[PDB]
Amino acid sequence: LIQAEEREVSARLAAAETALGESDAR
Amino acid sequence: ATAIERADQLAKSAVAQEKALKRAEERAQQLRARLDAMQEAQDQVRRDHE
Repeated sequence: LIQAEEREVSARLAAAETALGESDAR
Repeated sequence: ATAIERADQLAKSAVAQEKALKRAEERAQQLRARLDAMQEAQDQVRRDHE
């Protein structure tokens, strides 16, 4: 179980970090 | 300056599009690498355990 969520939480960054740049373009 | 003005802003918007084009296309391409890697990284195990 505790193994399970960690991937999503870590991936959240990889998911989240996307939002960083493309918005910043404009 | 209606015509040429908006035309230039469309030009620049296009430019923004192409930078997006890169980032996405080669982000997919770069992900392909580890996409491959994990396969054979399991595969030598798959071959030798049996």
